Amino acid sequence: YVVGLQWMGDNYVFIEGDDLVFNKTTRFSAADLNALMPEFPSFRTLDAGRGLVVLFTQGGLVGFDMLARKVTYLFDTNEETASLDFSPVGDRVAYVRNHNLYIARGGKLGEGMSRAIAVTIDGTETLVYGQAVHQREFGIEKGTFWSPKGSCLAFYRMDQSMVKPTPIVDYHPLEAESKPLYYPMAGTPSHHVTVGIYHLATGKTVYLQTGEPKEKFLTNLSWSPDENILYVAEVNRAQNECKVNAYDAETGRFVRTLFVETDKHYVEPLHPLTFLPGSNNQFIWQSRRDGWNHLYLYDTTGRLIRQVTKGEWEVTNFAGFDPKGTRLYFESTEASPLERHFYCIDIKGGKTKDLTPESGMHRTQLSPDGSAIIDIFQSPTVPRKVTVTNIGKGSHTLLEAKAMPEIRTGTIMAADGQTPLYYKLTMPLHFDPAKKYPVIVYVYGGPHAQLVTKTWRGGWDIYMAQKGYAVFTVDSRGSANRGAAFEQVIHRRLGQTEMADQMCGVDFLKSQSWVDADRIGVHGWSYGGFMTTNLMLTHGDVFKVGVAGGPVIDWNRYAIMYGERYFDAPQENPEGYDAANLLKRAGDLKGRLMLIHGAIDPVVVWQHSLLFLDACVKARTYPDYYVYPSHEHNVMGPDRVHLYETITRYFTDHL
Amino acid sequence: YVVGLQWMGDNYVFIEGDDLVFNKTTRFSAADLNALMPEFPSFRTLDAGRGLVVLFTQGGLVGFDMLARKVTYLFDTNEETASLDFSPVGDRVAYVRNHNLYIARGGKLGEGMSRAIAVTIDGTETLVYGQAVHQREFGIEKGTFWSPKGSCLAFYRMDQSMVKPTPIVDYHPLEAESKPLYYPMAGTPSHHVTVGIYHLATGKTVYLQTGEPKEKFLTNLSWSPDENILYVAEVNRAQNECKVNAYDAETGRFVRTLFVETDKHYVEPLHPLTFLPGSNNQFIWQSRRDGWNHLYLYDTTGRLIRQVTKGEWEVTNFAGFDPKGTRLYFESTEASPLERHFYCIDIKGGKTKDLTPESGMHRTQLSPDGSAIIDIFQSPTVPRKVTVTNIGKGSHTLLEAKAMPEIRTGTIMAADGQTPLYYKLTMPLHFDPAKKYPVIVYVYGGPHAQLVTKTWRGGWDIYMAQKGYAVFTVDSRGSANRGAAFEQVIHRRLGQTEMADQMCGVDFLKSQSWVDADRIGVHGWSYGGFMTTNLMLTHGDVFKVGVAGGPVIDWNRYAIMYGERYFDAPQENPEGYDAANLLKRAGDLKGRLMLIHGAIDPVVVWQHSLLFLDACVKARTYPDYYVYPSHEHNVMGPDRVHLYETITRYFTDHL
Repeated sequence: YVVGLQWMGDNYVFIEGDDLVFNKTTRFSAADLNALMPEFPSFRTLDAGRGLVVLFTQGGLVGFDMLARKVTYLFDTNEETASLDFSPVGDRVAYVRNHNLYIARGGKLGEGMSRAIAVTIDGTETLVYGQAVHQREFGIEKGTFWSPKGSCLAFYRMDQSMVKPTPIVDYHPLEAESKPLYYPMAGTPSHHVTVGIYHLATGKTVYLQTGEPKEKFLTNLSWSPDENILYVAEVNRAQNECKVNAYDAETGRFVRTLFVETDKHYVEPLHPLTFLPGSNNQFIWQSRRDGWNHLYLYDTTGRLIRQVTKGEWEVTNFAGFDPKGTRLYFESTEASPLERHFYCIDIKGGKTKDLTPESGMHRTQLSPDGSAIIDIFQSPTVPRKVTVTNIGKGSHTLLEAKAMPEIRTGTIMAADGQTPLYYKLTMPLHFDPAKKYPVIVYVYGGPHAQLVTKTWRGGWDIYMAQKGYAVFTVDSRGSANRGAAFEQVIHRRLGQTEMADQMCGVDFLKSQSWVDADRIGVHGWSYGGFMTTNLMLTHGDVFKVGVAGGPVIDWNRYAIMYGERYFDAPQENPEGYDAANLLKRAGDLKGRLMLIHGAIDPVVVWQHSLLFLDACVKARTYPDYYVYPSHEHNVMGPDRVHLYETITRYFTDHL
Repeated sequence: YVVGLQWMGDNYVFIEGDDLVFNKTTRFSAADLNALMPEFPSFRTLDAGRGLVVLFTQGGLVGFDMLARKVTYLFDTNEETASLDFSPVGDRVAYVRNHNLYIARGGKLGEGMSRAIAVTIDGTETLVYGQAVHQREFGIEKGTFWSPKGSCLAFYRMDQSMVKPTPIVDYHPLEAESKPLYYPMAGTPSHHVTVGIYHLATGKTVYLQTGEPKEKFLTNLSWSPDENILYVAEVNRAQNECKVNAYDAETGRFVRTLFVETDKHYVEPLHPLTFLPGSNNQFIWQSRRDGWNHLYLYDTTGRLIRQVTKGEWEVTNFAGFDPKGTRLYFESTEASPLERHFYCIDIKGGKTKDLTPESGMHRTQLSPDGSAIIDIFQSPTVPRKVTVTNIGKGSHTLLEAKAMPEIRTGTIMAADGQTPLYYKLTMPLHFDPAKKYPVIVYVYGGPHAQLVTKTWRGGWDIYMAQKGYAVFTVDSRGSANRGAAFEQVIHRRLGQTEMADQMCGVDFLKSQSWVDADRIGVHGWSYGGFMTTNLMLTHGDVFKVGVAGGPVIDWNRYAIMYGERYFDAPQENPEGYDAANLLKRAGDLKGRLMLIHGAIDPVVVWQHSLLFLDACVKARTYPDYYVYPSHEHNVMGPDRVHLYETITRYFTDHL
């Protein structure tokens, strides 16, 4: 590891416990910095180009210019840190505190402080401001969006007063305390999001006139460079139409629909418009419309200039432009879906140039000037290789790293007999081919994830293998980075294809002489917990033992914005929902299955596993259980040791 | 079984599927009865003397005179059945519906109906009328108390707005729904109960002027025969003082304190004043003041005439008087604490006469005229023997009943080396003395219960024994029907003596050659779940495997009215509470323990077991779990099969 490796101006920078080291060598010490403070530490980089960061300290935030080596501003956000969103000007920060949105202005060293401005005053339990909405679907990670010159702050306003909440119970007080979680379930009334724009110069707020239906999803907010227009990708409840619309930032009025995308199954916008350098009129839009995620060049009237990238592979990260905006830089699966390389392509399209040719996983940062890249590489044979490259040519290696369980990899055919699936197999520690071994299928299988890549490597497979158990994983159809067709086969039919493909994995395991076919188990979390449970109920003669963590059990109880994409609405798809409703098949549990839930899980509500145990009571079947009362969806931190030991012992006891 | 065996007038009565049979023989058929209905079934007897019952039917209640064979009244209680309390006059019924107390008047066959009267109108979530209060401690089972001539209805009013509630979550709706349970925990603010009296003739309500502290416990409401005075046994928060006070029923004014009882540890009134036949001036009061529950004769000024019963044994049921009120009839432990016999004693005291001399458990009903008794008897050798006796002499036997696991019984010394404890031991099915067997201690050990009596017989011990496991139970000190000294040793020190005595049980088991000393387990529910868990943590080298159902884990989270009696308040007793707080010792769990909870348990809140699992996470120890989301404190009905199989398999898997 090379702590905090990143660009600052035209220098690449990393920490050495005490120093921050710059190269294009200069060195900046924690004591040098400490001397400059008002009253090597951790920081958040605000502006890589300018090397502007913020330092989290006792009594407030200190902005710091690492290139000038000078304090910029002190910020007082009343101890709020989670929702911090600094203006691109660097001298103001937005945050949410006790339900409301505020802007705090930075104070110059010893020039006194100003009281923060309240953008909103009526925030409440059912009226949420400046936070993520739509259950963080559609790439939404926050609810504040500064205009690029800092003149305005756009923000979400989510009225969830029509959403029927779920109790989230804190068991630690003397008497347990419940708080409502406004988690909108499939087929129910959604929340109503609108977008406000607060104009800093006048203190006026205008709301975008997004109109009806009020449930429409307002995603990928993207400001025009000149701050006159705020663009929004609006998605309908069916999730088969996305309209990219322009709104006037001064009045909130609708201006025009630039373009509309539609899909047989679903459209899923995940990334904002990105304007070309120096341009207010041209932008890149990511779209999976042709079956593969690609980069499209548009003007602001909505006219498509050209598809810039194309091929039966997907762009997985858009990194930006050359200064002239004549080239695009991005990460993609072009080399292989099991790999990630960094590429250059002419804005006019045509041939990609792979800038990180070595076979495996590259994670790459383009410098602020667009002239160089930091590259961090790993492969099954290479633990870590850190390169810095002046784009054509001159690569400089900065770092290279050099009984454990054997990992085997390969391909099997999916249940269609045509589609190749990639698998990884962690062999028992000290594996002996003369011996028979139990094996656990570790499954996820849900959209957006891909578990099998050409990496060096959260190590539960290795722990299990150390206890003498092989662990097998296969990326079944439904999984990611293989194009839309490979994913969308699951539409309206969750579990069906996924399980058919996982059984192809089992066919492969049973073809291995060293596999004890009577000692096959299964483990997964979330979609993986749904899959674990579904496989035990559906293939109960095969799967002897399973452990299902935070499992989805009834998709009618999953959040609207995720579940209705892949499954449609419960009213539109009773047959598909019914087939995946594991409560209806609890009587088919004939093996040993432990369900595990964090009690305060806001992703898969606790009710899922509790109702399964309830269904098993009625059906006279006999699962086991563990609850982590202090944890949300996943068990995080040191308690993860307890989790691994609980899961592992369940398998060593019963499988 | 002889279905519904009871007195009606001077006849004893029982059902024969179709007939109701009377003897002093007459027979009354379901078709005879059905012909008399407006528009053999189940009924509730209202007045045994008059043979007046009520029949629960589609569309309302039908009162019926079984001696006259005539319908009395039809009652419309808007489908409320749980809270029904019929006037002793027989023609009105009180009940609680949607928070409020009502009186419905019976309607004579085809004479039309009248609308019920609302006694209260402001009942609410935090203001409870006509229901049990004080967590059903102090013998409180209901919240309505008719005056003996039906002129007035006294009732509880419980303001619980100062009690911090616990969430009880219903998981069955689409989104789970929480309702607050106003369960007042040890050391916290209690609810405020007052007593209203509704006068039927005037429609006026007066409240007793019970005064301060408002938290005082108002128990064992008892009307004077002439309806002028309502007596109340008031208990202080410390539970070491009980004042029996007279209040004027017309005005609610305090009249006088008749007598006060105090105790080093606690006083616990459990039974109402019972007036002598034909007397407004003399009554029997039950009291454990001398160390043993006995019957005391008082006048209404509060002057004690005499202790009527005395001895180192306890009255366990007061059955009533001879018509003249010169004799008392009651059940007691005089023969043996392992037995129950029915006795006569002169009101002047002196020598008891045992009316049911045969060694074992007699359950006896004195006839309305006090001249005869129905007796139902069982012993280890006698399954069921049903006698009817004209009191001296002439006993008439009405019924007598005649590989399973062997049950052994005996005595061991408690940890004091002095006090005898009685045990029962269910031997493995097909027990072989040459063999070694695992054994499970089934423990309760809490106050008010006594698990080892001289009976024929809920059969979990037998099921376990059928799986090859011996089950042992011993009534340790703290348990019931052995006098106050035997019970009160636990005061301020819950678990300590109880466990010392249970370990004497283990010493005894280890002295048996056929006991595998390395395969000892433990199971119990409620106080028994606390004891199971405490024994595993305290004696982890002995108890390999346990299953603890609805367990108390932190006594600070038990209800005030029970916990503060035995433990004092948390602020008064940090050392004792701390020693019993199983959350503090979760790191001592080194065996296999499954905790089981009903999610909607209003007795031991679910939080107890959840916090233990939480404590085990932090302590890195590894319990197992099951939750019955649809069940309260105990699993009832068919689902009890699932429970037994879950508990049994835990032991057959791990012990």
